[PDB]
Amino acid sequence: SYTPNLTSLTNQVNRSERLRKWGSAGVPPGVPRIPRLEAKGIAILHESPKVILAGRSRCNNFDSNQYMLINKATKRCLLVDASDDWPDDWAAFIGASDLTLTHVFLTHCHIDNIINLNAFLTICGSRQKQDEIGVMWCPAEECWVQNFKRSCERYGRFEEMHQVLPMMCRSLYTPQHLVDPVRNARHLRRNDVLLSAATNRATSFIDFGNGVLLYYIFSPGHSPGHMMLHIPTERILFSGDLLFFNKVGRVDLPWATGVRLAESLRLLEALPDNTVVVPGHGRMTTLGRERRENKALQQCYQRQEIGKQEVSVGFNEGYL
Amino acid sequence: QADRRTRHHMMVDGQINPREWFNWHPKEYQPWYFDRHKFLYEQRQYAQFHHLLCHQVYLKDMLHLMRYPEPYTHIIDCRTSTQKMHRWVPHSLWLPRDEVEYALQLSADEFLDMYGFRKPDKSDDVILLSHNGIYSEQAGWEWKKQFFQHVYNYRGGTNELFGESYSDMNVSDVLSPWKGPFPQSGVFVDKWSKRKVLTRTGPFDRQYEMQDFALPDLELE
Amino acid sequence: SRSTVFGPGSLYSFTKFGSFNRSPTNCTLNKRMKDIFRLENQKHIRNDFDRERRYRMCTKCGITTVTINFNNVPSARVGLWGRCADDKDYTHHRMVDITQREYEVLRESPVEKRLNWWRYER
Amino acid sequence: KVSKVPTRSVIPADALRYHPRYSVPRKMVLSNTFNVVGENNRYTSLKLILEKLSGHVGRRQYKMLCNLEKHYDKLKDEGIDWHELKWLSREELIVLFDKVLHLTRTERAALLPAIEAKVCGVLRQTDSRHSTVVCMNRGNANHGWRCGRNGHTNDVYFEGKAKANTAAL
Amino acid sequence: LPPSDFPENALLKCIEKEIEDEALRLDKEECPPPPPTGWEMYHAPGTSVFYGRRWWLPATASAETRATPERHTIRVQLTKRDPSLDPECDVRGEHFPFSFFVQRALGLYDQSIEVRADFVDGELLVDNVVFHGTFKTGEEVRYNNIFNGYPGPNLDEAEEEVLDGLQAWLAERCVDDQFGEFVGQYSVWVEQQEYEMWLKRLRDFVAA
Amino acid sequence: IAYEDSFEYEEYIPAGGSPLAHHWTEMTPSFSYLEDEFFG
Amino acid sequence: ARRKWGQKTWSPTATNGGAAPANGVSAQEALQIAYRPMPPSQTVEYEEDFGHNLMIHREYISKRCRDRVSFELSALSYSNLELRRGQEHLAGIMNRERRGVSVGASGAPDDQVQMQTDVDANSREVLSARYLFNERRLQFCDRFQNFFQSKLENSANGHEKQHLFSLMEACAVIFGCETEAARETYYRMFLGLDSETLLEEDEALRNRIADAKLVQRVLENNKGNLPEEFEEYAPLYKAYITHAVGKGPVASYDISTLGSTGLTAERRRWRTLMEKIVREDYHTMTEVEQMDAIVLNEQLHTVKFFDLKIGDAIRDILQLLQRETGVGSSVNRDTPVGISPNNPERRV
Ligand SMILES: [Zn+2]
Ligand SMILES: [Zn+2]
Ligand SMILES: [Zn+2]
Ligand SMILES: [Zn+2]
Repeated sequence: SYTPNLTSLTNQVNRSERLRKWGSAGVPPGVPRIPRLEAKGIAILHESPKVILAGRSRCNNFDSNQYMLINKATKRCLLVDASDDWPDDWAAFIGASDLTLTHVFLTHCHIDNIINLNAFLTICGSRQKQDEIGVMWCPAEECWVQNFKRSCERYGRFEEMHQVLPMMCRSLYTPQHLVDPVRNARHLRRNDVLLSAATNRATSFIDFGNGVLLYYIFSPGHSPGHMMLHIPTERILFSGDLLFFNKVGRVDLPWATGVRLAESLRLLEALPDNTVVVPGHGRMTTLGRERRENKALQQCYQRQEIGKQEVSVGFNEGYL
Repeated sequence: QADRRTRHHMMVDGQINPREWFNWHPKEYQPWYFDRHKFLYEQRQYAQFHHLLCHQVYLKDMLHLMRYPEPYTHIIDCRTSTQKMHRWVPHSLWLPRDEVEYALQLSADEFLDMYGFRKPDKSDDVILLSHNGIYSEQAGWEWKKQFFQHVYNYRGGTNELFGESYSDMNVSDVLSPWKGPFPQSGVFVDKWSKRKVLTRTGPFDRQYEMQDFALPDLELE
Repeated sequence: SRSTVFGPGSLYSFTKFGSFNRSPTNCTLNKRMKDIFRLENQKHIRNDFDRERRYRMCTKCGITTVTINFNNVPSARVGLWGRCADDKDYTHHRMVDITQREYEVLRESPVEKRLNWWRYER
Repeated sequence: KVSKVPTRSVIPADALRYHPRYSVPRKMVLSNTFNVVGENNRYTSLKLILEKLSGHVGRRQYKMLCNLEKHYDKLKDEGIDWHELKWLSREELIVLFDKVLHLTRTERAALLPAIEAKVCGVLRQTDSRHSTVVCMNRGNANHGWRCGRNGHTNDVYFEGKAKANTAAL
Repeated sequence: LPPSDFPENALLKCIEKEIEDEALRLDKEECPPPPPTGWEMYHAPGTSVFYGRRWWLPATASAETRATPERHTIRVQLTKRDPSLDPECDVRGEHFPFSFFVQRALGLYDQSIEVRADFVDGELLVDNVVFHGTFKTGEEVRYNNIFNGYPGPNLDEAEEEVLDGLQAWLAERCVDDQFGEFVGQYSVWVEQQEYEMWLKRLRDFVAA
Repeated sequence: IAYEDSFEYEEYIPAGGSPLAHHWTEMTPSFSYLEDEFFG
Repeated sequence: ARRKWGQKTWSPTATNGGAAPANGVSAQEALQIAYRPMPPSQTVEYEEDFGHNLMIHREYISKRCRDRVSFELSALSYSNLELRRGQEHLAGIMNRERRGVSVGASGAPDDQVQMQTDVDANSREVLSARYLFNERRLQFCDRFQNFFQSKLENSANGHEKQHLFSLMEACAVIFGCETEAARETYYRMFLGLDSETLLEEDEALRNRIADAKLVQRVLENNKGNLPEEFEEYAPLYKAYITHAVGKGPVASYDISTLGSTGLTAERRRWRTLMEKIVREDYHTMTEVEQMDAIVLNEQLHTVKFFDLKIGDAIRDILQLLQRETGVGSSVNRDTPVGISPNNPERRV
């Protein structure tokens, strides 16, 4: 959780809470790795003349999902929110599909999204050995990168603790190392892009190839930097943690504001209803069904209509 | 009197907005034991000075040193207010508390010139008194700041010797209820953190603990 | 968090994001690109005459600075990205005042010529 | 197609309340001690109203100076209830306040808003098993000062339980 | 505006900007909105109250010999709102309160029937019927209090014969939903003309 | 000017309602009365 | 113009990358973002020309804030004392940022060392307070120990001991580094032996020597008997001379400059010895170097236990507040309560 200082140790309410939550143990059980039993295979969710969406549901005990976009022309694949307890099915799928992994998109840097990121990059680069995989992320998530170890402390992920994150290594946006004159696997990662919060419909896109454009949208509230993917030609909205089936993201975590989440839900009203929204957790829905049957959006627009200047919406129990 | 409302802007969260911004979080602070009955420097906020506390001489030791004094066991009065002293403790010398940090900086000749009695040697026993033992405790800390090996404190000196009911009149500085404190007036931090520090869960007479971080308990539900 | 309250790395620590390049290793530019980005050649201060201008010169790294309206806003953050002689801080300058006329004849010269003009001339 | 979000023109302020799941909260049924109205069960609505009238009030937590909890024991020793306190007339309250209770003029002033509104002493159901929620609606004389709403009809002491059965008590 | 002599250049240049874009906009009308027939609109240039006035003659049966002419007067006070409670308090809803005097045949609060109505969300909400002066009951009942006079009960609680007789008395007087729309239109024009005078008067005060 | 040809639709600013006060376009400091002294 | 709640006026696009072009911004477009229309009565503008390139700096601090804004957020220096101190306060904040990123994250993998720590909750004893080294640094550590065990086992604190352990452990961290920018941060963590602070001490030493020649010039010319190393006394002598002749109201009492000539000579002798072990030149040592090696090993042994003794002090307070309340219990006493144990009339 947090650092045990003098005030937290001399508090009886802390021991009372640790007795009430966890019984006689007092220590929270972590979020473990999914074993090789009760693990499902990779499903091909969508097939189109342009792209192919292949995904796997409940790949963590955080109950997150793992998706990959495949360009049919250029044979280039793109993982979004790379968090799978077994990134060996995905590397075998890429190698048996004759695909090239060039980038990994990250919506936000919570632990349910970047827990197995070094495993993804290492196994896919090792298969590429028989240009490295880049990472696309927003720099505000820097504040959630530094607490990757602490989040690995509380959720019992001890083997992923002592791992330098690839977003922390020196990119082209950073100063370079002045090495002794007498190496480049970790010293410089030239394939790295930093997304900007000024997202527009004109130039805020990634050229995926074959005329397919992936517009990233800056939508905070669950994170200081939270980037959705929008494919208007395929009507596909990778929302990440902003919007789910009949629910929205949490605000009861640090660096999460309810009015930022309300503005992020309000910047979504110009998309058509047949846009399939694809969340980071749970089952996928459409944006029209979320306009009709989601109570968080109903409360947001009702507070906006009755005259609330600072409309604050958000969940306190749900997905991280 | 008459239950003045205080001009601090602390407030409990409402029933409409969600709980957000968990990089600061107030919770109720309840320690294990009560400390209000104890001596003032034996309480919770002075625990780090616990090894700095002078050894206690008691009433029977003080009566035995009244009857049978020693040449180098110096009894020293640390009371400051001359209007509140009415009797003389026997074999005592007047060294008021608010001068002690200067008084031990003098030489022996300057001590004799500025106080009329000789400066005690660093191996001599020094015994301090006050009304309640509070000015004598601070004076004992100032005497132990210099390298004085044997410094003792009679807690409740004058009030148990002469049976008086006095006090050293320690203020324990608490802001007046018109004085608005720091975190309300200031742009030192962002607005979310300013709103989340100024909130509290319950009445504002008890103590609270500020959490610098929090993670959601995913294993409950 | 409580670890990021007092700087470095605090909220209003404006130098925690990065440093400037401060190197001739890229963007070799000409005299016209320096002239178009002069402070003194801008429109909004060309017709401004009541604010006070100060022209100073470093004797260690040999830079020429001009500061306007420092008497009304004396910010100590001004010039924090200066990066004196060999990656040193801007506390190492020891600036000396120069006039308006000898700022123009020294603005075009390189830093070694400025240091030679200071040491062996005037 | 862009579907509009279904809202309303006139909405009650109760619908502005917060739930962490944005859903209807659980209403757990009360414990088995409240199944029969007895002398142990009669004065639990009187105890919580006097507890709230002495505690802290508001978002700024204004402490009520007059402690009305000291008069709880002498009220239940006389056998009078909170529902029976609303049935007393004006002349029966001056006898009760001055002779028996010895209520001072400021303690009488902090209790009178609870008697002026005729608050229904019905324990509402809540998400927990132990309920400290009393219905604060104003009662009517046709339904025994029980406010006649949500099933509080003239003998209902607790929400979800049976009637008073005044032949026993 | 030299900055040595004038330290308020951030405000005087901003208010000179706000003079032009309030005049260079084409959404505003130069002419006042046209009132319904008979109504004459007065407005003092300094205040925020504008007055309406018309004469009227009712429908009088043949048994009576003479129809007395009436005096209809409209009094509108502009709505005030506090921005210090924003963004904490909610957005206050825009409504247009006005007063409708009726005097039979000389001031506003002597022998006059006063009815207060609220134009909110495209409809009139009649609130109170205030009397001023000595009237006949059934005896004489005098309402000589002009500030704290008895305004009558609110019409949500009033008796049904009082309601339908009043609306028949109000629809005959041509006071209805289309008349309240003009009061919503004329008060917007009055507040717009006061705002450009407020910007003009503020530039003379700050620059002096 | 229609909505799809607007500057607000170039970004993700909605068509009508409460202004997004924490959007980066609304956090951008405007001084239009001094614009003629700088960019003229 | 004036805005209404809920009503917005739509405006056309410029069709140049949106409001912020993600592809890039040219020099003439960024020139207008550079000289943005700030109000010039509350704006300071500044540019510096450094040979090839020049840097522009513009700050605007508003008028509705200067009574409530922090002194750190709005670093206004209304005096030359605030200018020199406010720059030096912002010196160390920036310098720790640009140095600290070289050894933590965004550092080279040979420049990142971690410590393992474990403190017993009952006995309050530190168990396994070691460093986390790699295979290259451990070969340096056993090259250190096998030489010194071959020299100190024949003559002379036991058999199982590590000779000059806190000196070689501080030198093994510096040895395994590959960046000189990450090397100087470890020299700063190890008693501040970095070249930034040693050139700072060398600058103040030559300034005191240049002031020592000035006081020597004044006292010889006035009279026409001195201490040995006058450069330590010269800041105190010159502070009186300016106070005596009338230019200056304060004479100095600060004796921190005394002993600094021998202190800074020891610091550069400590630094030269630290470089001598990293290049594996410890097979011969002068007797002056051997006295410095014993002193620096105990000085480096106590700086790595600063944080562990802080947590040791908090663990003292933890076991203190768990003690039994009251004056005690009669079961666990050797002394009666109302008297001293050394009282002659002890046993009644
Ligand atoms: Zn998340
Ligand atoms: Zn998630
Ligand atoms: Zn310089
Ligand atoms: Zn009820």
